[PDB]
Amino acid sequence: LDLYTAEQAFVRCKDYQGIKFVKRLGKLLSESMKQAEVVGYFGRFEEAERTYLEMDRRDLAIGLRLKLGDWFRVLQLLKTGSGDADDSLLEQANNAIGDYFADRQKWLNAVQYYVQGR
Amino acid sequence: SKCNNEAFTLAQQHNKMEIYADIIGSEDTTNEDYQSIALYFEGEKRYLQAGKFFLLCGQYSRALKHFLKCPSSEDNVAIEMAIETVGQAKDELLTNQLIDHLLGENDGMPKDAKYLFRLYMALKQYREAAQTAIIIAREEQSAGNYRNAHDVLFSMYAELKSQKIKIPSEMATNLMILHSYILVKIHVKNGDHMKGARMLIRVANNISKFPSHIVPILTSTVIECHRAGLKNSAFSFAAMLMRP
Repeated sequence: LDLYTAEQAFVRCKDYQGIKFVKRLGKLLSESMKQAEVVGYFGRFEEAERTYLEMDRRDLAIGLRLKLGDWFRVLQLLKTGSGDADDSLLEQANNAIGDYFADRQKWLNAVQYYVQGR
Repeated sequence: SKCNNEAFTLAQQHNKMEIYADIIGSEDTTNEDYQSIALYFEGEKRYLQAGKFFLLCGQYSRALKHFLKCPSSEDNVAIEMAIETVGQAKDELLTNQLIDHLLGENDGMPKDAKYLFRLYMALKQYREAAQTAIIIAREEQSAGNYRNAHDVLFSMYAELKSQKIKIPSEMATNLMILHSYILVKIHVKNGDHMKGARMLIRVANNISKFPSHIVPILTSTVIECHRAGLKNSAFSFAAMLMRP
């Protein structure tokens, strides 16, 4: 988490994704927030989710799972705790899982959803 | 004077008059575990103030069970005093016994669960105090008393905050939702339809947290969303109303 040598080395690679990510990370203003961001950067999604949960942030764990497609994970997380808008979030999760099963021609599984969702 | 038992020697004398032992306790009674008053009042089956007089020093483990032995509220101040007695950080098994007693599975008529929160705060195990607060507030919210639930949850939140303790996000979310619903009534009362409509949208997005008033509140939301001009939200909420 130097964010200065990292930016220079990203410039060397001509990696604009890395430069922008480092700039966004520096704009962020908390450690263990940046640590979660960097452990998400490398693809350790389970580690990032556990990190977010340990710092008592179900919100950002939900957001990380929602940027990805792990909607079953969103249902599992929504089962515990409370959120700002959980009915809409769970309806979105159920509709998305219905789409997930229906795009694979797996009806009678998408039919299970689309009903818990509306 | 500074006597451990001389004035109470005269008070066990005076033909062991009760009034003397009732009054000496208020200002200052004795020392050395205060056992003298402990057996003085425990006599004649009077098993109530002996516990209070065992709060002086390490004689509490005897009449703490007697306090606990009552399945019903023999005295509420005695209940709080026994909660403090557990809070003396003795870490005895009678702490677990009082936890069970306040649960009331051995009783059948336990009192309000706020005493459980008080006991957990005294024991300084703040991972369970927050959970008990959440359970109590959620139960009161489900029952349909949102004002009482908000009041109790706020007071418990302030009790946890006063010790500079990291309050869990679940407690903050519950307090935020309850307070938003509380502010719905205020903002509708003064006719400010935009503020009340925003708060009603926030409530309706969690309407499952308000089970017993799912149908009424939602209706109000639509009306408010019609007044404030949030007609798209009104249409969505009314469509959600027309579920069977």
